[PDB]
Amino acid sequence: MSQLERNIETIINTFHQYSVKLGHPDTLNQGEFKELVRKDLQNFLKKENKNEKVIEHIMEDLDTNADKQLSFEEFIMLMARLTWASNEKMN
Amino acid sequence: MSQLERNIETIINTFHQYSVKLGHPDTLNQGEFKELVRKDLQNFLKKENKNEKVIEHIMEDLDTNADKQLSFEEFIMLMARLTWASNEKMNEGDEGGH
Amino acid sequence: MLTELEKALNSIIDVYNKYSLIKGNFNAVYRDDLKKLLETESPQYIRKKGADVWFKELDINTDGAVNFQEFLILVIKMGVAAHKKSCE
Amino acid sequence: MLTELEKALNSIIDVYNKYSLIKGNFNAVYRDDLKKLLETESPQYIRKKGADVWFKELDINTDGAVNFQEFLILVIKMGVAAHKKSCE
Ligand SMILES: [Ca+2]
Ligand SMILES: [Ca+2]
Ligand SMILES: [Ca+2]
Ligand SMILES: [Ca+2]
Ligand SMILES: [Ca+2]
Ligand SMILES: [Ca+2]
Ligand SMILES: [Ca+2]
Ligand SMILES: [Ca+2]
Ligand SMILES: [Zn+2]
Repeated sequence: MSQLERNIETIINTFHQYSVKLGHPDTLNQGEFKELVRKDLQNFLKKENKNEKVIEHIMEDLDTNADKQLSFEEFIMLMARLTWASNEKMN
Repeated sequence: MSQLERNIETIINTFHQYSVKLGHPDTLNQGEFKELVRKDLQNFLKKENKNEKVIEHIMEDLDTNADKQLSFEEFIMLMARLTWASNEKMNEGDEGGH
Repeated sequence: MLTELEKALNSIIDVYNKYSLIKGNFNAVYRDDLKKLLETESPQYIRKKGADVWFKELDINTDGAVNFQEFLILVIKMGVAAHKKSCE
Repeated sequence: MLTELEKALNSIIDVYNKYSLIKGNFNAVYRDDLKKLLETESPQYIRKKGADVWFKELDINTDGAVNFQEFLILVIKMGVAAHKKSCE
């Protein structure tokens, strides 16, 4: 596996570590998403993590089928946005 | 012509207003791009317009074939990015004194 | 007061919301909404591609909707195409 | 120190720069650079699509380059496809 593939597998496995703990094993509910953001994005979303309202805005905006759950397909949009934002910050 | 088509026509017409002035008439050189940004993006790029080196860096990033001028194809990426940025700002909200 | 160019960019946001507010998530334009968007907002040479073909092209994360960022892909393509046509 | 997930995201940036730094605009990956990227970094089922097909899909403004944002389309699509394989 290449560097890129290993990075994608890290995303997949991180998502699954939370999506499996409750309900549908392949989607994140609002509580598991908040826990993921709080622990595994504690630096990239440091400011947002202090305002639960902002985190809920992020969830709702990613939940494109409006079922109050995040699929991986919905979730990966956040991954791409935060990668872009990291690059901007480092520059 | 739809609203969206008229908006796109405005982008194209603005690009051409400045691209024709110098050099190739269908590309923006640095001076043309800076004039466009200074006048027609004076609000959306207010802070960036205060540092001519920031505007330079925006152009260099868009000039993907490194020929020191922006084609319309290169330029339209900035339009999309500024539309996104405007959307982001309308959703955060504004801030008001002594 | 904003420039004409700035108002045009703001107007593009308004166009998206006309369709994203139809139903469901307000940052989602579903397949039938996109067909309606293309029929109303885009010229024949864009519509002819087919609304299903466009939807598959634009739904880059295959979550069943076109969010605002994905819609800006359509705006980019429409712009490039309109420029090529008016500046053949 | 960054989390493993945050480090993974920063590494995706590094993968892009490995190829964007080769020549020209260092925030651009050209057609041959993309072919190299696909051959080296992506799995067989992504490579199979072909580098020219991928390049045309990713180069949304048709300027002959894949910028970082355009590269992230590939990342999204690779992630969705890899997740599907992982669940199968
Ligand atoms: Ca779950
Ligand atoms: Ca959902
Ligand atoms: Ca010129
Ligand atoms: Ca150029
Ligand atoms: Ca909607
Ligand atoms: Ca989508
Ligand atoms: Ca390069
Ligand atoms: Ca491009
Ligand atoms: Zn022209």
